Amino acid sequence: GKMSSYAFFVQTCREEHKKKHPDASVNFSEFSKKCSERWKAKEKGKFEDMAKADKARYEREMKRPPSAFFLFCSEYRPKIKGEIGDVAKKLGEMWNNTDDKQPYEKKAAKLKEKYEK
Amino acid sequence: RPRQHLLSLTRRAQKHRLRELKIQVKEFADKEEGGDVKAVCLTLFLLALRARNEHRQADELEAIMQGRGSGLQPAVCLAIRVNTFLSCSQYHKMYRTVKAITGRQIFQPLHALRNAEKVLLPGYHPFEWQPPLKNVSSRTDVGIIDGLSGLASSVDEYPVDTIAKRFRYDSALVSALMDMEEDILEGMRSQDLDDYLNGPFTVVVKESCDGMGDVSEKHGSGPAVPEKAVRFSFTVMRITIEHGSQNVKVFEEPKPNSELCCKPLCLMLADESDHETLTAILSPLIAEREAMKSSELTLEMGGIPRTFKFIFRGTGYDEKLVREVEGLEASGSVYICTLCDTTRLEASQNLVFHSITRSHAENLQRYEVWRSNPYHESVEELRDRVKGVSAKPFIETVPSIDALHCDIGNAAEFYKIFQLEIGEVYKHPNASKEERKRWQATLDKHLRKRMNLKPIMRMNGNFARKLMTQETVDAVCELIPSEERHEALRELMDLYLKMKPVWRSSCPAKECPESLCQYSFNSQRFAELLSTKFKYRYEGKITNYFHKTLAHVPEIIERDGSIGAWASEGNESGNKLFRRFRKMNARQSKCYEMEDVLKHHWLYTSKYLQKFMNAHNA
Amino acid sequence: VSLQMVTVGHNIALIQPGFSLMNFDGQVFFFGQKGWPKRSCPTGVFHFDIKQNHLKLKPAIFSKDSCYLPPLRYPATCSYKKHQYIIHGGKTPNNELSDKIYIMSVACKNNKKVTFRCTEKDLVGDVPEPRYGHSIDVVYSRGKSMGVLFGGRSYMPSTQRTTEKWNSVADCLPHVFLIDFEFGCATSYILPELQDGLSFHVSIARNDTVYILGGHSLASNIRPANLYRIRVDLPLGTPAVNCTVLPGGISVSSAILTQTNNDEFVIVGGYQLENQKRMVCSLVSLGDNTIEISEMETPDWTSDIKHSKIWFGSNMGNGTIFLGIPGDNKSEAFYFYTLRC
DNA sequence: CACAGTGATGCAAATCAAGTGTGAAGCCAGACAAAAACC
DNA sequence: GGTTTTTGTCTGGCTTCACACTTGATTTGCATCACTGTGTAAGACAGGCCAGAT
DNA sequence: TATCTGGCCTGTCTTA
Ligand SMILES: [Ca+2]
Ligand SMILES: [K+]
Ligand SMILES: [Zn+2]
Repeated sequence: GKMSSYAFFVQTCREEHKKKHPDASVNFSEFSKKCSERWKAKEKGKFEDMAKADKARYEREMKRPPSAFFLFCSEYRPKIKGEIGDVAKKLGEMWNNTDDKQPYEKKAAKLKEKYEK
Repeated sequence: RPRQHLLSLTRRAQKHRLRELKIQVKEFADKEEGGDVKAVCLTLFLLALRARNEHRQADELEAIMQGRGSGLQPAVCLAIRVNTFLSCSQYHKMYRTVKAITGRQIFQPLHALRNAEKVLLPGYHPFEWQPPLKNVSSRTDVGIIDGLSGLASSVDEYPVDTIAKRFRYDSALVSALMDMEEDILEGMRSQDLDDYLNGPFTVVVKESCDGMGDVSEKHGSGPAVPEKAVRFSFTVMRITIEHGSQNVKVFEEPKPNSELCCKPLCLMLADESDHETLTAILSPLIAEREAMKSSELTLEMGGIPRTFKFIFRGTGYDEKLVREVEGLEASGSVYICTLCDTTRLEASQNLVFHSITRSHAENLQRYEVWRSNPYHESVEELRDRVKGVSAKPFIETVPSIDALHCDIGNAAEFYKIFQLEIGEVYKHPNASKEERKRWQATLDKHLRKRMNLKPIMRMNGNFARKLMTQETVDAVCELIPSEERHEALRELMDLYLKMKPVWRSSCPAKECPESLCQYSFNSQRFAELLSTKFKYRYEGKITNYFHKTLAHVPEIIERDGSIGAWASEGNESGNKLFRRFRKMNARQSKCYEMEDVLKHHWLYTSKYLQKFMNAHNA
Repeated sequence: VSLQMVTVGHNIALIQPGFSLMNFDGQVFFFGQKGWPKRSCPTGVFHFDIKQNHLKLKPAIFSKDSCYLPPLRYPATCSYKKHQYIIHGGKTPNNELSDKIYIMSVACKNNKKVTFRCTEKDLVGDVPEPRYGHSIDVVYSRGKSMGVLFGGRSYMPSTQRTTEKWNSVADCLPHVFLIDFEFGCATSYILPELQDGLSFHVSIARNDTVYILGGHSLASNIRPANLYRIRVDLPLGTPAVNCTVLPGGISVSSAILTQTNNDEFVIVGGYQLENQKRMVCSLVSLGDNTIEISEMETPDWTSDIKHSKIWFGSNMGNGTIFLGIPGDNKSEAFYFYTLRC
C-alpha cells in the first residue's frame, strides 16, 4: 500500500496514544472523529513530506473406512505426542519398519464390505 | 465521471453506492425480521428473479444454499449412454466438456460406466441347476464365448470361414431374469401376492433367428468371412407363478415385437444357406437349450431363492429358415405347409379344412424313415411316405405363422391380383411379357397418385400395411372397366381385413372377438371367391401363405392365444440395431466387431437400464 | 504328369472339401455334396464325367432296396473285390459323426445309366467310435478277406464334452480294427508300436499288409515323417496283427493317393506344415516284402496353386487326380484342376 | 500427404482421507484523499 | 480548475481457508491399437459387318 | 458387274 498525508497523521496519532496509554483499548469510531478534528498548515507539512517518501517505497515494491496404515497411525499418535507433519514422518518410518500389520488389515477387511454396501 | 454500471465496480465501489440502501435494509431486518439480513436479502433476490420470470437462477441458488451436490450415479450415466445411442467416444466428449465448463463431474468417466455394465451382462450372478445340466459347464462367470465353440481350424480340417461370438444360453437367461427382477416383484404385488413368495415360476421365452444380407466385410487380416450375418435371439414373453391351483400372470411383455426386448444371444458372420457352418455354430446353443428343459433354475432374487422352469418357443423364423432347420423341402415344393401334410394342389381344392400335424418330433422320425427306407420303396413312394421330410432336423420350432412375412407375402399376392385385374386376365388368357410390364407400370403410377406410394423392388411391411386397405382398392378400381369385378375386389379385401386382426393382434379374444368368432366362416368365403371369381390364378394352385392364413389360423389361436406376438418382427427390428451398432458402437476390426456389438446390444435390451428413461413419467 | 484346368456346370457348388469319388468300371461317380440333397438330385450321388476339360455333375438314382445315406465329409473309403465300395464314419451336413457303414454297389447299368445299391451294414463287437479323417483298407491273407481301420478324429466323449467346446475334436485311440464284412463283427487290437493318434494319413494296401503314411497327430501337433507296416495273419484261429516301423517315411497330412500301375502309386498334395503345402510328389514301388518311396519330378504348378493356403482333392481312378483350390469370391467359389500320370 | 472417430487396455497422474495451527485473504468500523473521467 | 465518482489507505481482531507428510488405494487422464466411410454410370472412340447406294 | 457410306454391333477406355 501507499499512504496519504492524512493517513500518516492518523498512524502517528495512534503511536502517541499507545505510548501514553499502554493498557488502553482504543475505540475506532471515536478515534476517527477526534483525529479528523485534529486534522481540521504547519503541523501537517511534516506528514506531507513523509508521504512522498512512502510513494518511492511503493515504486520499489511494485517492481470410506481408512487404510490399514491409517488405523495403525491413529493409535500410535498419542505416544508420538508424548515423545503434524513431523508426527506423520515418525509414524510412517515406524510403520515401514514393522504378520505385524495382518491384524490391522483384517479389521480393514471387515470394514471394506461395509463400505461397499 | 459518468456513473458506471453497478456490476462493473469493485466490491469497495459497489459498497459505496449501496451503503445508503444497505443501512435502510439493516433497519427493516431489526424492525421486522429479527435482524436476519442474510435471510431477508436471499428472499428479496430469489423473489426479484421469479418476478422477472427467471426461475432457473432462483432454483439453482436454492439448491446451492441447501448445498446438495449434483451428480449422476454411473448406472444412470450408462442408461443415458446406451439408450440415446451415444458412443463411448462421443459420450467421452460430452463428459469432458461438462466437467470443464461447470467445474463439476456431473457425468461419470468411462471406466465407471464400464464397471456398471458388469452387473448387467451374463456371468455376473451366481445360480445353479437341479439337476445339473447335461453336457453344460456349471461355471457361472462365463460371459462372451467364442461362437465357433472349439471348431477345428487346422488346414487339414474343413475350412472355417466365419467369426462368431455368443453367450452361454443359461448364463444369458439368468442375466435376463435379474434384469427383470423389479418387474417380477411389482408383478406379484399387483396380483396381491407375497413379494418373498418363491414358488415354481415359469418363464416362456420366444426364440427368433435370422439371416442378413449386405454385411460388408472389413479390410484387415482375419478369416475371409462371407458378407452375411445370422442372429439368434430370445425375448422373455411371460412369467407365471403357481399359487394354489392357479397360474398367476406375474409378467407379460407389453411390447412383444420391440427391439427393446429382443435379446441378442448369437452374432455370426455367415450365410444361413450354408448348412454346414450354420449347424456347427448353433448346435452348441441347441444342446444348452435341450438341457434347460429338464432342470429347474434356482436363483437368488431380492435375498430369497426362487426357482424357474423354462418353456422355449421357436416362432421368430421365416418360412425359408424353418424349412431349412426342420428338414423340410424348399418353399417351392408340393408340400406347401410346414404345419400339415397337404399338397399344393390339395390346398387349392379344399382350402380351409386342414389340421396341424407336423412337429419337430415327427420330422425326426420321418428323416429316419427317409434315410433307412424300411418298405424298400421307390424314391417317389419314399418321398410321398415321409411327406418331403428328407433331411435331418436340428432345431425345434413351434408350428406357427410369422405375422410379418405373412403380412408381406399376402400383400405381394394382392399386388399381383391388382396387375392381373388391370389386364383383364379374367377375360383374356394370353398376354405378352411387354403387355404385362405395362400393367405393373399403370398400377405403380396410380398407387403413387392416389396413395403416395413409391414403387419398391421387394415388398415391405409398411407398404403391405398401407396397400391392404379398402381405399387402395378404390384407387385400383379406377383402372378396371368391369364393375362386376369392382365388387369381387371389394369383397376379397373386406374378408381379408376381417381376418387380418386375428393373426396380428396380441389378444384377439379381447381385441377383436367377433373377428375371431367369424374366422372359419370368413375364410371359407374368401376361399370360395378365389375358387370361382379368380379361377385364372387359383385353380390348381395357391400360395404357401394364403394356405397358412386360411387353414391354420383358428387352431393356432386356440392352442397359443396369439399369433402376432410370436412374430419375427421384433427380431427383424433387431437387425436395424445390428447395422447401427456395427458402425457406431464397436471397435472397427474383424476380431472385435462381433463381441462389441453383442455386449452393447445386450445393454440396449436391459429393462433395468430402460427404466431410468421413464423417471420423468413417474 | 500334365496339369489341366477344369470348367464346371451349373451345380459346381456341390463340390466341397471332404468329398469322395468312387470308380465303377471306369465311370467315375461323386458323393458327399455340400448341404442336404435337393429335389434336383435326392440321392446326393452324381455321375462325375469330364469331357474335354469340362466337368458335368449329373444325378444318379438308387435301387428300391437302398438306404439314402446322408452326405459325408472325410469318411474312410475302401474298394472291395462284384466290385463294391465301403464308407465308414464321416461328417453329416448337421456336423454329426455317423457310426454307420454303407456299401455302394452297382445295381443296374441299362442304357449307360447306373442305378446304385446303398445298403447299411450292421456291425457288432468292438465297433470303432464315429470318426472322420481315418483310413479303411481290405487285406488278403491265406485265402481270407479282412478289413483294417485306423486313426482319425471324433468329438470328446459325452462324459467330458461341454457345450463351450462342443466342436473340439481329438484323435481316436490308435487301435487297429479288424472288421469282417461277411459276419458283421469287429475286433480291436492295441499295439506298442502305435502309441500316438493319427489322422489324415495315406493308406496303401498290398496282400496282407497296410502301410500307414504321414498324417497329423493332434496332441503332438506334428506331421511325423514315419512309415508303419501292419501285417495281418488269417489262420484258422484268431488273427494276429504285427506292426513294424520302417524309416524313410514321408511327412505329409491330407495327401491324395492314386495308382499309376500295379504295385506303383503316386502320392501328391497335402500339407507338410500348417502353413506349408507339400509341392513335391512321391512314387511308391511295392515289393512282396519291401516298400520303396522315391522322389519324383514336381509338376508345373501355376501361381494359383503355389500361393494357395489350402487345396483339396480326391483320386479319380485311372491315375488322374481331381484337385481344387479356393477361388475368387464376388464368381465360383473354387477352381478345379486335373493332374494326369 | 483426410480425418474424426470405434471400445478396451494399461500405465501414469491425480486424488483421497486423517491428524492441528500456522499464516494469508477478505471484512467490519468513520473519515478523509488519492487517483481517474466528465461539465 | 470544479466536480463527479471509483478505489483506497489508517487499526484489532472476526472467520474461513489452504497447507503441512506420509502410505496405500482407489479414481481419472490419456495414448495406443488397426480399422471405419464418404468418395460407387455414361459417354468417347475404334473396329468389324453387311445391306442398300454410287 | 465393283466398290462404298452408313448405321449397327460389340467392346474397351476415360471419368465417376
Ligand atoms: Ca430374414
Ligand atoms: K421397432
Ligand atoms: Zn397346412
